[PDB]
Amino acid sequence: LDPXRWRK
Amino acid sequence: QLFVSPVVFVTLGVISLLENILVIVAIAKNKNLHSPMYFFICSLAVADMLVSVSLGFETIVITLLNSTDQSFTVNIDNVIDSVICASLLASICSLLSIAVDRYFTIFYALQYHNIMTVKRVGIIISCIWAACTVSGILFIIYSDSSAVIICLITMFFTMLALMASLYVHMFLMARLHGIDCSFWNESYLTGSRDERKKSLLSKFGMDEGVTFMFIGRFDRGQKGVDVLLKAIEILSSKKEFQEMRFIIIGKGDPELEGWARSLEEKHGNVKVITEMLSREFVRELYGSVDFVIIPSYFEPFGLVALEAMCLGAIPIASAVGGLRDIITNETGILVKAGDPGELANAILKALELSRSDLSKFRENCKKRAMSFSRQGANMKGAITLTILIGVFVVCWAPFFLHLIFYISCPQNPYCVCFMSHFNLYLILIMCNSIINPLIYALRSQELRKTFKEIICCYEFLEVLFQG
Ligand SMILES: [Ca+2]
Repeated sequence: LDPXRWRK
Repeated sequence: QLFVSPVVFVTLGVISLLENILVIVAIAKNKNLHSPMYFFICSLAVADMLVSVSLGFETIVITLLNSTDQSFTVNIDNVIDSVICASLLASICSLLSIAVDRYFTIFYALQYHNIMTVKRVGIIISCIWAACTVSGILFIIYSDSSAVIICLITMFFTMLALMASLYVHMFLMARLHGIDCSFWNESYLTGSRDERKKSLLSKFGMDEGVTFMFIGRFDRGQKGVDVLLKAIEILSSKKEFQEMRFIIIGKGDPELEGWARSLEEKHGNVKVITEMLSREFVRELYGSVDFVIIPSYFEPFGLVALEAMCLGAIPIASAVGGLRDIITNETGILVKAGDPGELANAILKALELSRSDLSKFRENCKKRAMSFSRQGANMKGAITLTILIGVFVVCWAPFFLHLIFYISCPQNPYCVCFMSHFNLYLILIMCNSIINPLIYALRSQELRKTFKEIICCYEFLEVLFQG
């Protein structure tokens, strides 16, 4: 559950 | 990770929530804004506010899940991010819809008005949001796959290439296809056309007849004076040649330069001026000449036809590039390039057209050429579209670069320092939803009028609210 995507 | 307080995401999401709502209410409540362009702008405000609302709604949900403390986070993440993805694709489509709306309303203004009824625009906007939501759901499912990230990055470079094409046409090449209204004006003339035409024909010593005019350069494979010179030779043996008057101007190569004066001598009713006349006298010629022949092999800009159509000259040009897009059926005669026999038929056809009152034909040419002015409402919408795309490109640029680094250099220490500032790129994305309402207002006088009727009702829906 990150702000926006393509984060993890 | 660059930290910015959750207060900003909620605040920016609310500012655009009020602004884009005011944009949709104003366009709907104003009967003068019921045009296809404002209907695509209406959907652009919808996709803009859903992005900033979803980003603000996501921040509140994120700040709530880490406090209450699973596997439900993933589901609400897949849905919030699906609205962002679907709205982003709609944001790109709404901008391309305005671009298509501007290309057709500039060149084929009436044929676009009949096909784009108030009903058909609603079907297209509904179909756009249908394919965008379907594609948005599938994009989030396979968000980690390569084809999705290659697709979104491609869509950004497409909007980037369209922006570069618009800045080149509108700003750099401004003085290349822009008609000069302050100069190409009939107010600089005096009298009627036949009055000015008899003075011009007497200035060259000629009987009054249908006056055709060529102006340009004498070359063998460019401006097409060879097409016109052989067209006179074909028309020479005919009987309808005596009612025609030809004035050919332009210096080029001696092979054609001498051929022009060879026909000037053997026909009398042909005048060949092998000099480069000033723009003030060419303006005087357009206001007196019946038809202007532009037999160009290659003309990228229809400025040569617009300059003559302003002063009532009826152009007889080839259907090549710029001359093709400018001249329609009602404001000129088109022919195939390089065909001297077909040009002679258009000159014979233009002779029959002169037997009726061409006052409406010349009034159509003046009206058709009047719409391509830089200060006109047609070209002003193209600059408004260039601002809208240039704003969307800048606001979404760092995100799509982070998207490029995610797949090209995720392990690179330099790309890591960039991708860590992602929360700044979300704030920039949310600024596109706030700046866009400021662009519609700044570049639409009718929208500012209905904006004032609401800011006055917002002060009037408060006295009746507290009493
Ligand atoms: Ca997310």
